[PDB]
Amino acid sequence: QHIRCNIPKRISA
Amino acid sequence: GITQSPKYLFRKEGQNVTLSCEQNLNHDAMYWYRQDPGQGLRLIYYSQIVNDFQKGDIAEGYSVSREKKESFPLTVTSAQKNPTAFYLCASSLRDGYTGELFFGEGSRLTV
Amino acid sequence: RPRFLELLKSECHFFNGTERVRFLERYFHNQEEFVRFDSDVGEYRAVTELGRPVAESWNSQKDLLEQKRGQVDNYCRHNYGVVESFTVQRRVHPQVTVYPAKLLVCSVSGFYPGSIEVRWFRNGQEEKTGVVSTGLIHNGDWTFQTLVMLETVPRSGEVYTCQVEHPSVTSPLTVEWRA
Amino acid sequence: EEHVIIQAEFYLNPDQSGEFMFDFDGDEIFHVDMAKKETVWRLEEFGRFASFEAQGALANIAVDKANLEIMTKRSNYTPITNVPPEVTVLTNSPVELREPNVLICFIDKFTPPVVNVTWLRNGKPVTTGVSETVFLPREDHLFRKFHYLPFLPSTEDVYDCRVEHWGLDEPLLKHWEF
Amino acid sequence: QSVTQPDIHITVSEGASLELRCNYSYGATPYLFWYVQSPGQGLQLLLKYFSGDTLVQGIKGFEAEFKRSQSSFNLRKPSVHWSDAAEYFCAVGASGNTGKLIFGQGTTLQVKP
Repeated sequence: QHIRCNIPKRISA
Repeated sequence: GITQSPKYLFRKEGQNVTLSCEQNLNHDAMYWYRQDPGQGLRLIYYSQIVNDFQKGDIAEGYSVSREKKESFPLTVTSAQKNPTAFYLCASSLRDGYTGELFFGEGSRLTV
Repeated sequence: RPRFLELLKSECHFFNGTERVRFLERYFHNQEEFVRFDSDVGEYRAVTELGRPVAESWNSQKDLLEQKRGQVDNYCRHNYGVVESFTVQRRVHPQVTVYPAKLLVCSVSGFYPGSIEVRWFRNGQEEKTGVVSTGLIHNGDWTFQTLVMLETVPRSGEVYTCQVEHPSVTSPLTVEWRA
Repeated sequence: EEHVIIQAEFYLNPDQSGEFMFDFDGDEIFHVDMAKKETVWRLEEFGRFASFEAQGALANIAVDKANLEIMTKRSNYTPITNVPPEVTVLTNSPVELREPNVLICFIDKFTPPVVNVTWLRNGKPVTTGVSETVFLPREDHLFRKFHYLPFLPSTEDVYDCRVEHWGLDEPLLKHWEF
Repeated sequence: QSVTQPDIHITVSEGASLELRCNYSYGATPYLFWYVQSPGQGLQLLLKYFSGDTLVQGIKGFEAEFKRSQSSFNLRKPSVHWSDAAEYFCAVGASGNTGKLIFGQGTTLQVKP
């Protein structure tokens, strides 16, 4: 039903 | 990891108690649930990024604001005879996930 | 004034419906991919030595991996399923019109999907010489338009036929032009 | 191969503008109006059959910002080399003198994604009923964008599409007239 | 999107075996969790399941199996302990997807000698 969205990793600081 | 307080907050009627929730886990999203006995936790409000926030299922008579990434305080208007229940607070991060929920100890409201 | 661009594309590649799926998470900086995750590979791989310290950090967190691994399922097949309903199975059939510029044009317009087959014919014979196409043009709004000139200065009484085929009409559309 | 679905997003400094969008085989499924916090379907009618959580697109962009900053500083702060746009103007269907038609200004192969586009009727800026696509992603990681002017074809009308960009020496005009 | 715990109160002996059961609304590739809560406090995550491996482990020797076919994600212990008496909650990662978790009404569990 909903379009799932892929999440970018936060770049290590 | 999440600190709610105070744990027990008995309150008069027509009073707008506000439940505080702080977290030093550096999580991005933050949630409030109310556990009414026998039933699960029901979603009240949750905020996915700072300064935004969206209604959950039982959101009538509650409001929340997300000025800080660490703080998400739930204000219980005398909206409904909802109030006399146990309030729970959680957070989680997104890097890859969609992290699992992390839970505060929760507080009991009374009237 | 100086510009800086961070950029992320999340790619879902579908072969044979969704039999074979392949998933790419690609991180760019100013037209430079420095690290990607390839579902065909399993771990984060660095593309330029600029992303090597990033991909070494990211494969250390074994939680991250497991999770990213299943996007081919959780993310890719999932989104396909949702939208196949109006993207994959989307057919809008062409709007064909023949006319000579002021030498002969065949103007197919507003159709989906891309794949299309135009052929010119002279008196029931397939012309293969003077075929000069503008190729498949994207209209940007889920429609395509293409034009196919035929290089002929003709004679009276001849019949030219433009023959369009497309996955949205089984028997071919055919338009006519008598000299 | 058969189908390719791409979720292409980005954050450009110092303009501080973001974009999130879904690409199906070239065409836009939707994007997210960052300001209004809205999901926005490339065609109204997509709304019926699927839904998107607009907030999600924000939390993503806000990571790409964080990334951006750390990535700029991990590269002596080297700026992005401009690629100027090539521009093509065309009508969405064969032209008829008094049939209503629509002009497409198709800006192609460029970066960074920012343009100051204008429509020009007989030389004067038009604003009546124009629609414009958001920035769309190419295989080479350069950008596309379309623009649309509905018009009444007349024999006494000449239209131009005025694209600007920081790769161009001088503002480019693509002139279509009948 | 939706989860349901069928047992409301399960009693059982100390040393026995445990299986609090939980079913999920049809979903393909949903994310599932088991939480446990001692009276008055918050929920600990016992274990989760995004994808891949069919059987996962948790804290205090817990276990859970994902029977795709079954639409079931049931919690297990081979040797229960007195400590374990609390309310247990089953929760599903909801629906294309956050973030937000949906909880089953939760089956509580007491244990006797």
